Amino acid sequence: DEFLKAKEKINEIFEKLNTIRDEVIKKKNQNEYYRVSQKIKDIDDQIQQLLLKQRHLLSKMASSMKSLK
Amino acid sequence: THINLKVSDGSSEIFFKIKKTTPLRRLMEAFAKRQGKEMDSLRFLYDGIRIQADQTPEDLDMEDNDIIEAHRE
Amino acid sequence: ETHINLKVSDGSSEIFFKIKKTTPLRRLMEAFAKRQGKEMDSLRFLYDGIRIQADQTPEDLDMEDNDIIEAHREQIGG
Amino acid sequence: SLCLQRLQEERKKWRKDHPFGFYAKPVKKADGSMDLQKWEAGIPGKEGTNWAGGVYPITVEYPNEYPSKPPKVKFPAGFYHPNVYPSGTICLSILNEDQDWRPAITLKQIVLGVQDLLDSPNPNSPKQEPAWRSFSRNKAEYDKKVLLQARQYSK
Amino acid sequence: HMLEARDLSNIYQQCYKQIDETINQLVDSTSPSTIGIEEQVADITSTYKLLSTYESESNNTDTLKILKVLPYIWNDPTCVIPDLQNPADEDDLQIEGGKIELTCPITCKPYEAPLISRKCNHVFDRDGIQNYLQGYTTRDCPQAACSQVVSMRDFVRDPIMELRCKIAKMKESQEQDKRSSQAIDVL
Ligand SMILES: [Zn+2]
Repeated sequence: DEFLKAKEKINEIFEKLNTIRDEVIKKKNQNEYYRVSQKIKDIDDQIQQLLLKQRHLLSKMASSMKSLK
Repeated sequence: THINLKVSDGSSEIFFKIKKTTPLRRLMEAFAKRQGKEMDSLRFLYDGIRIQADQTPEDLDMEDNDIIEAHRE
Repeated sequence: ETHINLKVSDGSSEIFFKIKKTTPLRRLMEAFAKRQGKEMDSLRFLYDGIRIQADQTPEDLDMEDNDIIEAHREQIGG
Repeated sequence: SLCLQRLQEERKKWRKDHPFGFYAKPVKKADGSMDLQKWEAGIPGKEGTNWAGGVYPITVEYPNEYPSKPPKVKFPAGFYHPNVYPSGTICLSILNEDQDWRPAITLKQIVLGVQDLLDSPNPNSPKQEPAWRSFSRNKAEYDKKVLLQARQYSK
Repeated sequence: HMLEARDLSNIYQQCYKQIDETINQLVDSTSPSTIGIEEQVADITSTYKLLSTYESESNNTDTLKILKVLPYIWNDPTCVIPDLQNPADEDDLQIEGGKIELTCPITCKPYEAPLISRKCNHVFDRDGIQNYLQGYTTRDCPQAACSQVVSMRDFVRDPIMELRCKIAKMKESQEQDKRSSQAIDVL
């Protein structure tokens, strides 16, 4: 059982990570549209926050695999 | 806007910057008297063609980091 | 000093080196080669227009720092 | 099209890095348009050799499958050198499909390779018969004809 | 058990593939470019190390390579790596490495799809090798002075170059050389 809720946990992480990629791409587009100056940096900064999320998710993901034997 | 031109003596390559629209006279003398040598002592080449006076770099399709040889006589 | 800084390019990429003046250039050629993914005999090296010989050390050639070695393709005519 | 894009970048790399004294550009055809498959080049002679002061023309004709097959290189009509053909052709080892040509060979590698053979004629593979007779018969006057062809080519 | 064993490794691959995608995305979309990314890689490195560790018991990967190169790729994408690693008193270290050029030798254009060889390590653009290996099934490596013969089957998608190229295109998006102090502005 524990093995399983772990497994379904991982897949949740994977899909979380993917939608975060999309988001980033999407806002990296909103920025390659380059849009006087404020929102550009603002958007760009949210992006930074999202990469954090990414590095942290990988973090969970990894230690999470200590429990599949 | 404004490009960068490497001018090679043979050993040393004193390296310059000009508006794309500037007659290459200016660069020629800039180099010349950075060398102390006087102008008609020198021959400036590009694609093996003697560069003449009024020719702007815009003419010759130059770019960032192109090389201009400088010979004597 | 005792070590020297040599630049070793081949017309595309270049590799800086630090070398005891007494290290025979065998190990440098070998290095550039095995590093480039190229075969030894299919190269010739030139310090100031001298075809360098393998076991000839940098102060034999009175090298200095920031000197250059060129690696061309060993070729021939006919 | 890739052959052509190759040449286009090749040209601008040349313009950014090429040995001092040498030159290379493609030719204009009857249109006024650039023939990126045909090139004019000049190879200066190494100082201190009888080839010094000489700046010698060669043309480079690139095939349609460049860089799969390498280009043919031609000195003028009847160039005087043991390894130039009477047709002006030269065949360097790196310039050889059947030998050592590869698609990574720089134009700079080619010009340099030629000019090296200028005062390093490999006598094991003569390609002309005046130039080679005199190179083994008497360099005395061979050197003389070398100097006239040397001086010839400073336009 | 065999199925379970293999199945597990499936999960680990996707994990590594997941690290790959994050790293890629990390560089392919950054704004400030100093040593703030050092903490980035740090987390990522440790995470990887941890992950790899667990796998070791459980049931090489390029990701690791990528990770041990990335700090350098940062400071300068054209770096050669002091890959020679000081065996005691190696007194001829390959220091500062230097500069490599980021244009495919065949296409003579910059890289849009690096494809590293495995008999040697010669990186060529996909379009280059594909055009070169057209017709002929095996040919000499198109790099000069390389003797290993090579077919289309010998190439893997190179991540190292993709970075070095992504870095480099970013590391000019803003400014390449700027107002070079050595660029005498001729008035
Ligand atoms: Zn190879």
